[PDB]
Amino acid sequence: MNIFEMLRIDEGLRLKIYKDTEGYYTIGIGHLLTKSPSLNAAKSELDKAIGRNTNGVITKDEAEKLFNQDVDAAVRGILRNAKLKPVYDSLDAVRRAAAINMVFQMGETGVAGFTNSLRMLQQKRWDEAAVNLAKSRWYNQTPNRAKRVITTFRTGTWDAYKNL
Ligand SMILES: Fc1c(F)c(F)c(Cl)c(F)c1F
Ligand SMILES: [Cl-]
Repeated sequence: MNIFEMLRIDEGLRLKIYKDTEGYYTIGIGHLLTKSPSLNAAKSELDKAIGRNTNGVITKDEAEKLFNQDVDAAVRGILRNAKLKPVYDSLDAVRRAAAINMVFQMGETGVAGFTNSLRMLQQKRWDEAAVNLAKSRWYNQTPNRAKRVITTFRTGTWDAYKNL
């Protein structure tokens, strides 16, 4: 198990434009195209991302290319964020993956409210951190995924993703 396999489980793989859990146009392995309700806007974003006129369909190779870029962007984003970098640096590699997973899903702006969870994680108060993390819109809207990510933070193991 690793961050790539983990997000592959959580996000799936779809080669045609679809709507994510929030209703937003997305493609591949959870690559958000746009929050715009315009399908044409989404297709434009796709073409720009891929570098060719796609009309809404990509290959597996193309999906994986965007995925690699997105994972990279999430990591580099954490490292440039003053609120996130210290907590990330303090973690082991398994829990770092859990961190990347959250940023991938909600972005740094979607994660600004997790201040208290972040403190608890830096303190390595794993059970308390896990309880605090579940007190969120995130957990309520995507409970099964949140539960997997939270279990990863709680245990520092891949147990929530084995069998998957
Ligand atoms: F390192 C971390 C992050 F970068 C992060 F965004 C969140 Cl929500 C975390 F919970 C965390 F531990
Ligand atoms: Cl389409």
